[PDB]
Amino acid sequence: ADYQTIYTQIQARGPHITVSGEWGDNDRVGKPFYSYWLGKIGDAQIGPIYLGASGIAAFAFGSTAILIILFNMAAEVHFDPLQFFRQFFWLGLYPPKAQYGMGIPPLHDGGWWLMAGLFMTLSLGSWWIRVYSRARALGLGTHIAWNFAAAIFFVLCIGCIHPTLVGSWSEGVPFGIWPHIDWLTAFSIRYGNFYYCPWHGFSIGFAYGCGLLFAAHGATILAVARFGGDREIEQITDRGTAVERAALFWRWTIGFNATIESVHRWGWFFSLMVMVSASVGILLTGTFVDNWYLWCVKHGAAPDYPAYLPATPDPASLPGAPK
Amino acid sequence: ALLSFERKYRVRGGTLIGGDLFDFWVGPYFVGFFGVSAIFFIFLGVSLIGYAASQGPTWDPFAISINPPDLKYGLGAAPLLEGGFWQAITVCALGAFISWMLREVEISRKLGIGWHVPLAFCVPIFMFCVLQVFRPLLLGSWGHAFPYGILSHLDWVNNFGYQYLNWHYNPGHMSSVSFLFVNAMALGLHGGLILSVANPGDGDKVKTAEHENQYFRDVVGYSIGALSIHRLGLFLASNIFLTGAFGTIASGPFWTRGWPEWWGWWLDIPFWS
Amino acid sequence: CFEPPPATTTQTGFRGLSMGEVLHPATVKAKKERDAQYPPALAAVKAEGPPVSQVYKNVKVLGNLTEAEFLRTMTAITEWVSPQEGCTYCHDENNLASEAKYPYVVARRMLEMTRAINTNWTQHVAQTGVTCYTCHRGTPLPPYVRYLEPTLPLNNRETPTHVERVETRSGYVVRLAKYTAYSALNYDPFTMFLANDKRQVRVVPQTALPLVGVSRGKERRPLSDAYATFALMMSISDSLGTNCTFCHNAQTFESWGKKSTPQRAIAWWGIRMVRDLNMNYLAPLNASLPASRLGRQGEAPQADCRTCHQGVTKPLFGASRLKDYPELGPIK
Amino acid sequence: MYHGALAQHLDIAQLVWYAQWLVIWTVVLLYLRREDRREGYPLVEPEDGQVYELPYPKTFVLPHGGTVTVPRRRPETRELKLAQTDGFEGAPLQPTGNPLVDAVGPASYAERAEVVDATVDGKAKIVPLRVATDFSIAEGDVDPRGLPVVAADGVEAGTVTDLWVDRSEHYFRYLELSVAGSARTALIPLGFCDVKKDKIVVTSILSEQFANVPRLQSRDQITLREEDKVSAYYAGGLLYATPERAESLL
Ligand code: BCB
Ligand code: BCB
Ligand code: BCB
Ligand SMILES: C/C=C1/c2cc3[nH]c4c(c3C)C(=O)[C@H](C(=O)OC)c4c3nc(cc4[nH]c(cc(n2)[C@@H]1C)c(C(C)=O)c4C)[C@@H](C)[C@@H]3CCC(=O)OC/C=C(/C)CCC[C@H](C)CCC[C@H](C)CCCC(C)C
Ligand SMILES: C/C=C1/c2cc3[nH]c4c(c3C)C(=O)[C@H](C(=O)OC)c4c3nc(cc4[nH]c(cc(n2)[C@@H]1C)c(C(C)=O)c4C)[C@@H](C)[C@@H]3CCC(=O)OC/C=C(\C)CCC[C@H](C)CCC[C@H](C)CCCC(C)C
Ligand SMILES: CC(C)=CCC/C(C)=C/CC/C(C)=C\CC/C(C)=C/CC/C(C)=C/CC/C(C)=C/CC/C(C)=C/CC/C(C)=C/CC/C(C)=C/CC1=C(C)C(=O)c2ccccc2C1=O
Ligand code: HEC
Ligand code: HEC
Ligand code: HEC
Ligand code: HEC
Ligand SMILES: CC(C)=CCC/C(C)=C/C=C/C(C)=C/C=C/C(C)=C/C=C\C=C(C)\C=C\C=C(/C)CC/C=C(/C)CCCC(C)C
Ligand SMILES: COC1=C(OC)C(=O)C(CC=C(C)C)=C(C)C1=O
Ligand SMILES: CCCCCCCCCCCC[N+](C)(C)[O-]
Ligand SMILES: [Fe+2]
Repeated sequence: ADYQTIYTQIQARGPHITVSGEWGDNDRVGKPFYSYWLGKIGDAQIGPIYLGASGIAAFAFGSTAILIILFNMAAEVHFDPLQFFRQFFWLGLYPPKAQYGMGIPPLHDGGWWLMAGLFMTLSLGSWWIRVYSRARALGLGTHIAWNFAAAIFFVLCIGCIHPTLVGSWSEGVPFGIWPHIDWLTAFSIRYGNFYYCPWHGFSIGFAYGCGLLFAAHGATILAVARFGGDREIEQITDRGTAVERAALFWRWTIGFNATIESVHRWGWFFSLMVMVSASVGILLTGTFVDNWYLWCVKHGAAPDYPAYLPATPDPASLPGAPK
Repeated sequence: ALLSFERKYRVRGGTLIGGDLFDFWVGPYFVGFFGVSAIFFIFLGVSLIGYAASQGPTWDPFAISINPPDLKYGLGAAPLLEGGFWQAITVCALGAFISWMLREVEISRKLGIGWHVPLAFCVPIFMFCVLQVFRPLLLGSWGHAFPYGILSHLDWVNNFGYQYLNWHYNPGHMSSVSFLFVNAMALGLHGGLILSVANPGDGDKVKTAEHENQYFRDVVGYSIGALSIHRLGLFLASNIFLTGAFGTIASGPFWTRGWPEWWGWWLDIPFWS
Repeated sequence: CFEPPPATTTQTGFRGLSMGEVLHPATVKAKKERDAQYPPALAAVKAEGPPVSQVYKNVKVLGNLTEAEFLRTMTAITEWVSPQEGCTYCHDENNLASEAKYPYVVARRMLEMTRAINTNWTQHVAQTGVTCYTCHRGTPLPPYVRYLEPTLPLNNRETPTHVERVETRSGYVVRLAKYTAYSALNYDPFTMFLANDKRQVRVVPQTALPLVGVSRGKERRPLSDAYATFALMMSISDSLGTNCTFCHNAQTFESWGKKSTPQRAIAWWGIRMVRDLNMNYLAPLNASLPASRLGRQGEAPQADCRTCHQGVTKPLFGASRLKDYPELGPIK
Repeated sequence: MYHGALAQHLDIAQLVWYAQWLVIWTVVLLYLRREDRREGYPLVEPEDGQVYELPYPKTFVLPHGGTVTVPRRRPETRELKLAQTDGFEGAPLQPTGNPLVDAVGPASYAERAEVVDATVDGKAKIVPLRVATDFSIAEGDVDPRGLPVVAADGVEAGTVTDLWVDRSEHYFRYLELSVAGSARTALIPLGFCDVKKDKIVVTSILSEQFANVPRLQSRDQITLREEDKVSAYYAGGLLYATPERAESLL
C-alpha cells in the first residue's frame, strides 16, 4: 500500500512561499518556523500569522466575553481558586431565570449573560469579516465566508433570535461546559422531544452525510494519491487518470459519480445544510410549534407500540385525585 | 452507455473470488461475486422487511417499525412475529454491508487504486455491529438492539440515552460528538476552499496551490496542505464512530450509573473534595 | 471508575425501545444486605386485659391495645428509632408517662404520621406500608434528610469534608450537583418541588401548536422551569437508584397511558405524599426540637424520596411489617 | 386558537416541510447532479435526454494564460490494444499485447495537457533536486540518493540518483533512478516506494520491467501528461506484473 497516504516518508524543506494579497501584506507578523513531527502528517510550516484590523477586533470582543463569563464563573465558587479549577465544568453564566420577557434583566439575573452574548456576537462578526476579506484580498471566491455565515446565523438563532421570537431571554444558551449541554435537554424536553422535529432530522441527516462524504471523499483522494489526485485544482482544469479512476470507482459501485470539482460542491452543500436546517427548525420551535412529538402525531407519522407493563392513566385526571 | 473516458479502464481482473465468472458490468454497475451475494442479501432483507411490515399495524413509512425480541429470549432465536423477522433482517443487512465492502475492493483492484474506500467503509459497518451484535452479546440478549423503523429507531436512541440519566455526559459520546461537529466543519472549509480557488468569479483567473495554503496561513497561522487535508478528513470522520463505539460498548456492560456521576473520578479526588 | 460485567437488565417497555433497569449485581447485593438488617417482627403476644386508655396515664394514640400488645409495640419502637439508647431515650426510667424528654412529644407526632401514611397513602405504600425503621434505620436521626438548602454528605452518618459543610460558600455547586445525580442543573428540586406544593412539575405543552395567549413574552413560563423539572427527575431517579425508563417511555415524557409504566403513577402519588408528610408533620416539628437539630433558617429536617427508598426502587426491597404491627396502619 | 395554524388544518411547519424537500431536490437533481456531468459526458454510443442532463459550459480562465471550458466533447481516438472476452454488452475487455506499454486497464493515462505544471511564478513545479538546489531533504529523514532500488522479484533494478520536488507545496513526488544496464534514467512516484534505511522497495513491477517506464521529454522537467504516463505504468503493475496478478486472490 501507498505509505505516502499514511505519513510522509521523506520531508522536504525549501524557502517559505508568500502569495501577495491586495492589502495588508504588511500585517503578516511572525517567524515562520517548522516542525518535524507535524511534517509527517501535515505541512511542517507554522506561521506567519496575518493580523489585520478585523482579526484584532475579534480578539478584543472575544476576550471581553471570555472575561465576563470566566469572572461570573469564578464568582460562582466564591472566588476560591482551587474550587474553580475543580468544579470548572459545572460552572456557568446563565440567562435570566425569571420571566422578564424582552426587557434587559438585572446583572444578578442574566444581565451579565446578555452582555457576554453581545460581545461574542461582536467577536463572531468581526472574525467573519476577516474570513471574508482574506478571500477577497487573495483573489479567491467567497464560499468559505458564506458557509461560515450559516454557522454564525445558527448561533444567533439559539442565542437570541429564538428568545426574541418567543419573547423571553430565559430561552438562550448558558455559557459553560456542562450548563450549555444541559440546555440541550431542557430545550428538547420543553418542546416535546427534538427527535420529532423534522429539521433536527435534516440537520442530522446532513451531519452524518458530512461524516459519510468526508470519509468517502478523503479515502478516495488517498486511494488515487499515486496519480496525484491530491493536486485538485489542476485535476479540475485538466482532468487526469486520478479523478478518472476516482469517478469510475464510484460509478462502478453506486451507479453514478461526480467530478473532482463537483464533489466539493456536494461536500460544501451538506456542510452548509447542517446549519441551515438547524436554523429553520429552531426558528419554528416555540413560534409555530409547541410539541414536536404531538405535531408528528397530528400529521400521523409518530409510531406507536403496544403496552408491555400495563398502560397507566394520568392519575391527575382521576375522579378523586388531589392537587 | 460508457463515459467518454471509461472504455479503456474496463479490463478483466481484480476480483477476490470467482475470476471471470462474475467479472462483468450491468449498466454502470460492476457485478463480481460480491455484487451477486450483495444482491441476494438486499433482496432477502427488503423482502423480510416488506413482509414483516405487512403484519404490522400501519403502512405509513414513518411509523412502520420492526423490532427485536423481548429481553427474556436472550441470545436464542425468537418467533417471527416477536422479533424473528428482526433477527433475520439483521443477518441480511450484515451480509449486504460486507458484500458491498468486499465488492468495492474488487473494484479498486481492477482500477489499480488504493483500498482506502472499502477500508473506511468498515468503520460504519463496525459501529453497526457494536450496536446490534457486540453490546447485545455483552448484555446477553438481542433484545438490546435497535428496531428497524424510520422514527422508531430514534425512540430507541432516546430511551437508550436516558437509561443513563444524561447521555451527554458520556465521555465516549463527548468525543464522538466533537469529531462529528469538527468534521462537518472541515468538509465545509475544504470543499469551500477548493471551490474558492477554481471559482474566483468575475472571470478572474483560477488560482494556485500556493493560494490555497496562503489562505489558511493567513486566517489561522497554519495550513495543513492538500494531500494532508484529505487524510485529516478520513481521520476526523472515522473517529466519530471509532471513539463513539467505546461510549456505547461501555454503557451497560461496563457502567450502570448515570454518566454525570462517572465524572466523580474527577470531582471527588480527595485532594480537593 | 468502570464497573465490571455482567449487568442485570430488566425490560419496562415494549420490545425494541431500550426501556428498563440497568443494575450492578455487586451494588444490589450490597444494598440488599444493608436493607436486610430490618429486625424481624417480635413474636405475637395475645390480646388480654383492658384497653390501656385507662390502665396507663398519658396514652393518646395507641390506646386501643392491651398492655401485652402496647409493650410489644414499645419494644419494636425501640429497635427502630434507638436500639442503641434503650427506652430511656424518650422516657424517664421511673416516670414512664412523663413527656419530659422531647423525643416523647415528637415520637407521638411520628406515630400519627406513620399511621396517616399507612392509612391514607395506600396509593403509594399499599401492602408494604412504612414503619419507623423505613426512615430511621436504627438511629434517632434518619440518615437521609433535607434542609431548605442542599447539604452534604447525603447520608449524615458520615463526616462532612470542609467543602461539603454548608457554611463553605465555594462548595455550593457541588452540594447542588450531588443532589441531582451529578448534573450541573442550577436548581434545588427539594425546596422547589418537595417542601410545599407551590410549584407545578409539568412543563411540556399538551398541544402540537402554541396556544395563543400563553405563548408570547411575559405570559410564558420561563425555560428555567424545564431545567428544574429535569433536576427533580435526576434527583428522583437517583433516590430510587433507577433511570428514566423505569417510569417514562422517553418518546414522550408528557404522555401517560401506554407511554408510562404503572410505577410512574405510584411516583406521582409519592410526590403528593411527601408534600403532606413535610408540610403537616415534619416541618411543624421545628417548634419542638433542639435549635441544634434545626437548619440554618430554623427549618426542621424534612423528607425526600431517598429518606425511605435510600437508593432502592421499593424501600428495603419491599420488606414489610404491615401485618406484624397493625397498630401502625391501616387504621380500621 | 394557536400560532402557526393556517386554514383547513395546515400549519406553517407543514408547509415549510414541503418547501424544504423541494429546495433539497432542486439543489440535488437540478444543480449538483448536473455539475457531476461536466466531465465524461456525453456517453459513448442527438437525443433529448442528453441535452437535459448537462449544464451550461463554464469557462476556466487559467492562471498562466489560456482557458479551459467544460463540459466539452473530448473523443478518445487514441489506439486501444483491447479485444473482447465475449459477445454481451457488459463484458470486460482485455489486453492483446503488453498492457503496461500499450497503456490499458489500470495502466491507462489521461490525455492531459502536453504542458508542464507551473508554480505561482512560472518556474516548473515538479523539478529534481539538482535544479531546486535551495530545497533539502529535511532534518533527519532517509536520503535515498545512492540507495539501491529493489523490484517485486527482489532483484536490484537501479540506483536512486535524485528526488523530484513539488515546489508549490514542499513535497517530494518522485524518485529518479537509473535502470541498471539500459543507459537510461527512470522516474517512480513516491507512492510506489517503500523507503527504507538502506534501500527502496517497489512491488508494483518486476525489476526487468523498469526498462520500459515511459521516458521524459526534457530530462529536468515533466509534463502533466508524462506524470500520468509514469504513474499509470506502475499502477498497471499491480494487476499485470505477472500472469497471476490478474487472477483471483483467494
Ligand atoms: C446510535 C444512534 C443511531 C441513529 C440516530 C439517528 C438520528 C438521531 C437521526 C437518524 C436519522 C436517520 N437515520 Mg439513523 N440510521 C439509519 C438511517 C437513517 C435515516 C432514516 C435518517 C437519515 C440518516 C442520514 O441521512 O445519513 C447520512 C447518509 C446519507 C445522507 C445518504 C443517504 C442515506 C439514506 C437517507 C438512508 C436511507 C434509509 C432508509 C429509509 C432505510 C433503509 C431502507 C430499507 C428498505 C433498505 C440507518 C440505515 C442506520 C443503520 C443501518 O444502522 C441507522 C442507525 C442509527 N441512527 C443509530 C442507531 N439516525 C435522522 C432522521 O431524521 O431519522 C428519521 C435523525 O435525526
Ligand atoms: C435531549 C436533547 C437532544 C438534542 C437537542 C438539540 C437541540 C436543542 C438542537 C440540536 C441541534 C442539532 N442536533 Mg440534536 N442531535 C444530533 C445532531 C444535531 C446537530 C446536527 C444539530 C445542529 C447542532 C450543531 O451542529 O451545533 C454545533 C455547531 C454550532 C454550535 C455552531 C457554532 C459555530 C460558531 C460560529 C463558532 C464559534 C466558536 C467560537 C470560537 C467560540 C468563542 C466564543 C467566546 C468568545 C465566548 C444527533 C446526531 C443526535 C443523536 C444521534 O441523538 C441528537 C440528539 C439530541 N439533540 C437530543 C434529542 N439538538 C440543533 C438543531 O438543529 O435543532 C433543530 C438544535 O437547536
Ligand atoms: C437522550 C439520548 C441522546 C443520545 C443517545 C445516543 C446513543 C445511545 C448513542 C449516540 C451516539 C452518537 N451520538 Mg448521541 N448525540 C449526538 C451525536 C452522536 C453521534 C455522533 C454518535 C454516533 C451516531 C451513531 O451511532 O451512528 C450509527 C450509524 C451507523 C452504524 C450507520 C451504519 C452504516 C451502514 C453500514 C450502512 C447503511 C446502509 C443503508 C441501509 C443503505 C440504504 C440503501 C439506500 C441508501 C440506497 C449529538 C450531536 C447530540 C446533540 C447535539 O445533542 C447527541 C445527543 C444525544 N444522543 C441525546 C443526549 N447517541 C452513539 C455513540 O457513539 O454514543 C457514544 C450511541 O450509541
Ligand atoms: C457544519 C459546518 C460548521 C462550521 C462552519 C465553519 N466554522 C468556522 C467556519 C466555517 C466555514 C469558518 O470559516 C471559521 C474559521 O475560522 O475556520 C478556520 C469558523 C470557526 N469555527 C470555530 C469553532 C467552531 N465551529 C463549530 C461548528 C461548525 N462550524 C459547524 C459544524 C463549533 C462547534 C459546533 O462547537 C466550534 C467550536 C472557530 C475555529 C472559527 C471561529 C473563529 C472565531 O469566531 O473566533 C472568535 C474570536 C476569538 C478571539 C475567540 C478566541 C479566543 C481565544 C481563547 C484567545 C484568547 C486568549 C489570549 C491569547 C490570551 C491573551 C493574553 C494576553 C493578556 C498577553
Ligand atoms: C464514520 C464513517 C461513516 C461512513 C462512511 C462510509 N459510508 C458508506 C461508505 C463509506 C466509506 C461507502 O463506501 C458506502 C458507499 O457506497 O457510499 C456511497 C457507504 C454507505 N453508507 C450508507 C448509509 C449510511 N452511512 C452512514 C454513516 C457513515 N458512513 C459514517 C459517518 C449512515 C448513518 C445513518 O449514519 C447511513 C444511513 C449507504 C449509502 C452506503 C452503503 C451501501 C450499502 O450498504 O449497500 C448494501 C445494502 C443496501 C443497499 C441496503 C441494505 C438492505 C438490508 C438487507 C436491509 C436494511 C436493514 C436496515 C438495518 C434497516 C435500517 C433501519 C433504519 C430505518 C434505521
Ligand atoms: C426486490 C428487491 C428490492 C431486490 C432487488 C435489489 C436490486 C436494487 C437489484 C438490482 C439488480 C441489478 C441492476 C443488478 C446487479 C448489479 C449490482 C451489483 C448493482 C447493485 C445496485 C444497487 C444496490 C444500487 C444501489 C447503489 C447505492 C447504495 C447508492 C447510494 C448512493 C448514496 C445515497 C450515497 C451517498 C453518497 C453521496 C451523497 C454522493 C454524492 C456525490 C458522489 C457521487 C461522490 C462520489 C465521489 C467522491 C466522494 C469523490 O471524492 C470523487 C472524487 C473525484 C471524482 C469523483 C468522485 C466521486 O464520484
Ligand atoms: C419513640 C421513643 C420511645 C421509645 C424508644 C420507647 N417509648 Fe414508650 N412511649 C413513647 C411515646 C411517644 C409514648 C406515647 C404513646 C401514645 O401516646 O400513644 C409512650 C408510651 C409508653 C408507655 C405509657 C406511659 C403511661 O403510663 O401513660 C409505656 C408504659 C411505655 N411507653 C413503655 C415503653 C417501653 C417498655 C419501651 C422499651 C421496650 C419504650 N416505651 C420505648 C416513646 C417511646
Ligand atoms: C417518613 C419518614 C419517617 C418516618 C416513617 C418516621 N420518621 Fe421519625 N423522623 C423523621 C424526620 C424527617 C425527623 C426530623 C429530623 C430529626 O429530628 O431527626 C424525625 C424525627 C424523629 C425523632 C426525633 C429525632 C431527634 O433526636 O431529633 C424521633 C424520636 C422519631 N422521629 C421517632 C419516630 C417514630 C417513633 C416513628 C414511627 C412512628 C418514626 N419516627 C417514623 C422521619 C421519619
Ligand atoms: C420514579 C418515577 C420517575 C422516574 C424515574 C422519572 N420520572 Fe419523570 N415524572 C414522573 C412523574 C410521576 C411525573 C409527573 C409529576 C407530576 O405531574 O406531579 C414526571 C414528570 C416528568 C416530566 C414533565 C412532563 C410533563 O408532562 O410536563 C418530564 C419532562 C420528566 N418527568 C422527565 C424525566 C427525566 C429526564 C427522567 C430521568 C432523569 C425522569 N423523568 C425519571 C416519574 C418519573
Ligand atoms: C414514607 C416513605 C416513602 C417516601 C417518602 C417515598 N416512598 Fe416511594 N415507596 C415507599 C413504599 C413503602 C413503597 C411500597 C413499595 C411496594 O409497593 O412494594 C414505595 C414504592 C414506590 C414506587 C413503586 C416501586 C415499584 O417497583 O413498584 C415508586 C415508583 C416510588 N415509591 C417512588 C417514589 C418517589 C418518586 C418518591 C418521592 C416523591 C417516593 N417514592 C417517596 C415509601 C416511600
Ligand atoms: C440589546 C443587547 C444588549 C442584547 C442583544 C445581544 C445579543 C445578540 C445576544 C445574543 C447572544 C448569543 C448569541 C448567545 C449565545 C451563546 C451560546 C450559544 C453559547 C454556547 C456555548 C458556550 C460555551 C460552551 C462556552 C463555554 C465557556 C467557557 C468554558 C469559558 C470560556 C473559555 C473558552 C476557552 C471558550 C471555549 C471555546 C471552545 C473552542 C472550547
Ligand atoms: C485544500 O487544502 C486545505 C489546506 O491546505 C491547502 C488547509 O490548510 C486547510 C485548513 C487547515 C486547518 C488546520 C483548518 C483546509 C480546510 C484545506 O482544505
Ligand atoms: C436527509 C438529508 C438529505 C440528503 C439527500 C441525499 C442525497 C443522495 C442523492 C442521490 C442522487 C440519486 N441520483 C442517481 C438520482 O442522482
Ligand atoms: Fe478534496
